[PDB]
Amino acid sequence: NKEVIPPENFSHVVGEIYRSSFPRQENFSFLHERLKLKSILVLIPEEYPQENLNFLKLTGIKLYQVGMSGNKEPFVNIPSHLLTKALEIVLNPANQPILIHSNRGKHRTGCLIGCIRKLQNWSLTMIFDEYRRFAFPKARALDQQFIEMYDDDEIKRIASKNNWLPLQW
Repeated sequence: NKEVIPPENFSHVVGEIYRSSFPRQENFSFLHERLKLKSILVLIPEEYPQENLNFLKLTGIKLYQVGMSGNKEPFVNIPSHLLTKALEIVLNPANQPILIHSNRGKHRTGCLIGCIRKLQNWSLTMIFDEYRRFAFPKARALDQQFIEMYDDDEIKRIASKNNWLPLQW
């Protein structure tokens, strides 16, 4: 009955899929004793810090990485095959409970989650409202364009042979 601290911009998406910002040491208790994650997908091209990697080795949580550019270019591009690979990681039940996070859990996390919502056949209005609720104040229209233009037919076929879709609550 001790004090636990969830990460900033932490939320549940669907089933055993969660979102957060980059976790700190005070969030480790929340990640292990209450969520009991089995893997975490990070969306940074930089190397994962050593203090977090030691905690992942302490718990047995496998680290997945799909490196997405923050800007590295004038504003900005994120490819669709990286989203497809991250979707293959998050929709696979052998990796759940899984936590998707980025530097702040707003842009890289929110676009993959918006395409997760596109897999749930949500209206684009609610997908964009969730994106802007988590990405406020620096909500970018290019991420919404990336969600709107993402072709998910390959990932729907992959989810249909491996029986990953529908996403259960």
